[PDB]
Amino acid sequence: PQVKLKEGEPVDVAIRRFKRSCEKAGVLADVRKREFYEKPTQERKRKKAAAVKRYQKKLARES
Amino acid sequence: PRRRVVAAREILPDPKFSSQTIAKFMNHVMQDGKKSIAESIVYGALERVQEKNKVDPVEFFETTLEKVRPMVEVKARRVGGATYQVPMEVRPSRRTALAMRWLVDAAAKRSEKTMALRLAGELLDAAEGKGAAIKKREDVHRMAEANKAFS
Amino acid sequence: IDYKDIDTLKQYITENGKIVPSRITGTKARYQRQLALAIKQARYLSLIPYTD
Amino acid sequence: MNIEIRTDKNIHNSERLITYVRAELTQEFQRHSERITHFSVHFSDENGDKGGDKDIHCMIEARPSGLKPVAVHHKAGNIDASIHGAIEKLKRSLEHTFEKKE
Amino acid sequence: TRTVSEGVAHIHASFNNTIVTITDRQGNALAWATSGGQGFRGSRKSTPFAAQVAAEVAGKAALDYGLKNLDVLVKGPGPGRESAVRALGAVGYKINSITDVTPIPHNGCRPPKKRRV
RNA sequence: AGUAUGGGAGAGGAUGGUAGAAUUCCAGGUGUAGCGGUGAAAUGCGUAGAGAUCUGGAGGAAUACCGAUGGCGAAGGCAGCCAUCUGGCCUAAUACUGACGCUGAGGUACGAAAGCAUGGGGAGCAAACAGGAUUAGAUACCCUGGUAGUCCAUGCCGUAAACGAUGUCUACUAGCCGUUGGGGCCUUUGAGGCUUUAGUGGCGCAGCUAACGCGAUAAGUAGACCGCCUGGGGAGUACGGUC
Ligand SMILES: [Mg+2]
Ligand SMILES: [Mg+2]
Ligand SMILES: [Mg+2]
Ligand SMILES: [Mg+2]
Ligand SMILES: [Mg+2]
Ligand SMILES: [Mg+2]
Ligand SMILES: [Mg+2]
Ligand SMILES: [Mg+2]
Ligand SMILES: [Mg+2]
Ligand SMILES: [Mg+2]
Ligand SMILES: [Mg+2]
Repeated sequence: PQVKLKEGEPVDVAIRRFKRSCEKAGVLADVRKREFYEKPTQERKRKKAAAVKRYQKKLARES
Repeated sequence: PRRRVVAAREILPDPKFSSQTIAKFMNHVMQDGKKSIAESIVYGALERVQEKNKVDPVEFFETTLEKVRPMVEVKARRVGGATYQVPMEVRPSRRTALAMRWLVDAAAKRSEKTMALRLAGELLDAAEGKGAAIKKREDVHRMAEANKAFS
Repeated sequence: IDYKDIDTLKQYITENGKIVPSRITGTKARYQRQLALAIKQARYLSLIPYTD
Repeated sequence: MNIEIRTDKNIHNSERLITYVRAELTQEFQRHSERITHFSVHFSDENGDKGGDKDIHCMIEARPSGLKPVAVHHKAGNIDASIHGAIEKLKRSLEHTFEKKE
Repeated sequence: TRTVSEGVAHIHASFNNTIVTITDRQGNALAWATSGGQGFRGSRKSTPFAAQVAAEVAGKAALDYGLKNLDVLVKGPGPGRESAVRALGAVGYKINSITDVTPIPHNGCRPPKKRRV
């Protein structure tokens, strides 16, 4: 983050820029994961499902 | 309904004062289609209130109505098995309708001999700032203020 | 790749200090592995920050 | 809850039957109490003046305070059997509905 | 009594509650407020409205020293992250910058178990 | 089928050391009312200074991003970084042995997690257990605490939906598109396009199948050997015997 406000920078626009920077960084998403313990079986299942979805999206793209 | 947008009907202005607001008030007072008795009641009340202080009856009525109109209300929202009373703004038509209904009900529950007398008493009380309609306005503000937190 | 080529290593690091994925960098897997190893070694030697 | 039980010409009804039905039905459904305001049971014999394995039809319909009225039917060879089957089915139905509505 | 030219805002936002702490540099505290403290008990405790109300009260309380510049440090998830900072500016403060301080474990301790609600 | 010599990739295995993030506990600076939790609550924590915030110590456990239809291993299974010891695999040419092979009743070795014996450690999590809620009832789901255990050393235990539910080895039989590790060729604008091989994926002709579906990673066409089935229960049970 470490976003520095400009001399004429509105506070609302600065907040918007901070939100965009945080969204790109993705630090907020990582926090939600630590709320629960994900077991290895569930983790592997979700990763394989995501891989299948990505490959399907790719195929649809060049198709 | 699930479809369509029903248009509003037109209420003709009253004979004496040519006021659509006063005609709507007479319609609120009216029972069993006895609009002639409704007009008699309303006009007797207006004469009685005019007697106390010399002002335009129409102006007095609209001023008291503005005094009694609501600001904010909640509409119950059922999510997660809870009431979730959510404050919201209300359209001018609803504002006027609730104001008129409160005035008429408070007059009905007052304790004078005739409906005209007790309606005039309610108008005077609302003008002063202490009445049953004023109390319902206060209560709705109080509750929508307690629940301001939600959107 | 070397842990001493700090400029090249920093070309593939975000502001937070995290290693940028091969998907968006466009690097080969072989290059990415060595890049990560060099980044870790430089982090240990403090040539580049771990975080922030 | 008020109980209104009726039969047909074949079945034959008596105030003794009324008292017994009221007592048993209240005893079984005593838990709900205020949740429910009205019961109406009905008894028939279908092919009146003949016989069969079931040959008798019991019904019970109950009004729960709030939700809409709910009905249950049963067929059995005897009045007692019909009543017991209908009671069991009502109990199951009310339990399911109350669990659903929570 | 003590006069400080510059300040630091700490906004600890959680699903349940939001806390705003105005401090000076080196960590010594000046003022603090909480959504539950400014009324708003229950599910409404997490509403962003309570967040900005708490920010308003805390900033007004801390304005006594007259500091005109501060930097915002925002921690945790939950509503109020933006409402509190907007209220900070609304109070009359000038925010130097806004930054995030969320603690991210590098696969350390084991999180709790699922809620099979 | 195997041996010698050059290179290459890799969370393959054992031992030791070390880095940062975060959690908990303990002291101190500022400071004065809530914190925490839930569908809503309550239990609980805090005016004997809680929560938030800054600084300084103790110890434990696991290694964010990289990270992937990625990689390695007979299987079970392997994730920071460095050093030591160590097995297998891929790839090229030359030179050697001359069928030295496949399978394998018994037997023997390895074998997730839980559990057991002895001695250590204990941050977080959490069987049992206690309280608070919900409920007609709650011996549960939810909340607040919490012991064994989870961790280390040396042994035992022989079990899993230990699963592509698909034994190992060998030869042959349309094509199209990915990705990983090597080999070769041609353009070049310092990157590309075609080929062979060993893995890992998505489609699909013929063929097979009750169907679904499989389809050069066969469930196709053939051969060698082993294990196993004979209606659902009683029943992986009783008796005897081994551990
Ligand atoms: Mg008939
Ligand atoms: Mg008939
Ligand atoms: Mg063999
Ligand atoms: Mg054997
Ligand atoms: Mg528990
Ligand atoms: Mg060891
Ligand atoms: Mg053993
Ligand atoms: Mg078995
Ligand atoms: Mg397995
Ligand atoms: Mg099997
Ligand atoms: Mg046995």
